[PDB]
Amino acid sequence: HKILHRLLQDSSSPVDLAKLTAEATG
Amino acid sequence: HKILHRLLQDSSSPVDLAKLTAEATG
Amino acid sequence: EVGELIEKVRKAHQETFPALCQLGKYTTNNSSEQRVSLDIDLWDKFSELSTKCIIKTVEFAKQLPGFTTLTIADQITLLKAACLDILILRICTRYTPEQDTMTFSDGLTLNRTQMHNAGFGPLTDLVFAFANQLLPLEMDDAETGLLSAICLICGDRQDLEQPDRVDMLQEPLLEALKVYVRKRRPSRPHMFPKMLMKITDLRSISAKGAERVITLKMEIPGSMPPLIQEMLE
Amino acid sequence: PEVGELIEKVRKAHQETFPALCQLGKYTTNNSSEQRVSLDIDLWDKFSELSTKCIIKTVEFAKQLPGFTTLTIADQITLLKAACLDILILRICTRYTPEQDTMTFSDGLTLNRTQMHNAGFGPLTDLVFAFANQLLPLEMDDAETGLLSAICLICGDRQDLEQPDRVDMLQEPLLEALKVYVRKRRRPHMFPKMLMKITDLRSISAKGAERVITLKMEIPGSMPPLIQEMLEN
Ligand SMILES: CC1(C)CCC(C)(C)c2cc(C(=O)Nc3ccc(C(=O)O)cc3)ccc21
Ligand SMILES: CC1(C)CCC(C)(C)c2cc(C(=O)Nc3ccc(C(=O)O)cc3)ccc21
Repeated sequence: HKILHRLLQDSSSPVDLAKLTAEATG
Repeated sequence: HKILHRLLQDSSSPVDLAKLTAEATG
Repeated sequence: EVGELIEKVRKAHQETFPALCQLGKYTTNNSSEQRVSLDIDLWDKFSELSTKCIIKTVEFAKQLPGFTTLTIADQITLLKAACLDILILRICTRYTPEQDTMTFSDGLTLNRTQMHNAGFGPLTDLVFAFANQLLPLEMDDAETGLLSAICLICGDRQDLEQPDRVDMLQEPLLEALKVYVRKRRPSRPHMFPKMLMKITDLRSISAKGAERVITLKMEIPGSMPPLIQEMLE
Repeated sequence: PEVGELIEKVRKAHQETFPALCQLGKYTTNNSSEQRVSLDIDLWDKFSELSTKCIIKTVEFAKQLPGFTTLTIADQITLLKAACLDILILRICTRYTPEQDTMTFSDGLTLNRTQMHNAGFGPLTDLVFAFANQLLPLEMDDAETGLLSAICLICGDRQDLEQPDRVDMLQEPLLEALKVYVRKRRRPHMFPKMLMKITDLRSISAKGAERVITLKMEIPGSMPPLIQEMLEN
């Protein structure tokens, strides 16, 4: 839904992935 | 189990089968 | 050797599961337009017909070579674990695409809504999708019997006392199906693995079937028939 | 020729998103290692955090699979949500150490059967540990684990797919690659036995979907946002 979309339609970077990981874990 | 068992140890016979079917049905 | 195994399994499936050609259809019109939690009536026939097909599944298993040489404990264990698989595979083999219906062994022909109200509930769309996924496989009696025999004689079931012997019996069945597919449909290249992938779908649906049984008990007017109750859990 | 290189792409995709038991520094904990509880909160917290991160790793793996990103966003989400538990369960089962009867997570956390139960597996524990033992005689490597992961993920039999035939056009090359790979390594009928392991997995993960609902009742707060997102109806 909201986080899986951003993980898929993602321009790669360690900074963006670090943010999505934080949202994924809560 | 109980019914299942007899179905597997069926000296097989339409009479035996009819009895197990009614028991299986209730 | 493998031709006789194919002939034995096909014979066993034909003797315990009549083809749709021989059955005269009949239709009910109640509970056919609106979805309800449970139509008591359809459930009564549905549970009765499933009890009878469970009995046919044991007759079918007893005709499979090697099955009766397993301990009775393992036969019971295999039959309980494959019960819902083979029942669902059987009814999905009797699916009429033009009508979107399924026909039982007595000729009862239900549409999607009636299948739901009879007891399927949230499994309905899963079962009808699987029945459509079977259509391109062009399955006959031999392939349906071999698929049932493979789901039943599975050495990876829990509580198996001799899993090794069960695995020994499943291997000739898988290669029988592979050989059969090569001879029947030489055009389809990868028909053998796609058939095996259908077993994965079937085992997923019937795992969700064991879940639906729990909620069905609190909705039916009474209690489950004795044989069904023994097979499940 | 495509088949020889598809194997390396899926092997490389798996190796980058799932460090093998080879390159992991094991560590253990002592709490809740003897008695079975309904849920150890401290183990559940680490287990759910580690699960969320391996879910992210699965998305990363999916994006390296040839053709997966050419599917619609809706289909990619649908496939990932439907295969998430399967790939998670398959991954942790390939990190099973038989002599210790343990499983090792990606950060090195190594838990025994009782701890796996107390972390959240509950009544699934013996099913998962039995499957990890059934994988042992297959001698799986990273190419095979990635190929079965890809095959389970790119499945056009999933519900609510927009272009299922396209998904299935992507899975057939993956099935041929595994069939060729197991013929090149070297039991003599490895290919159908590996596909049957997918049937077990899928059956286990369907029961896992039920365990998720029971877990939500027993856990203190709420499920992490990504897990709740992946596992929802
Ligand atoms: C799990 C659920 C919903 C609850 C428990 C029961 C009622 C056991 C059941 C049975 C089936 C089934 O497939 N029954 C069949 C009945 C008759 C024929 C035939 O005549 O050929 C074929 C199949 C599917 C789902 C379920
Ligand atoms: C269904 C159930 C009990 C409830 C919901 C969640 C918590 C999603 C879950 C997760 C797994 C699982 O396998 N998690 C993994 C966590 C970390 C790694 C790694 O580090 O490689 C691998 C797997 C199994 C069952 C369940």
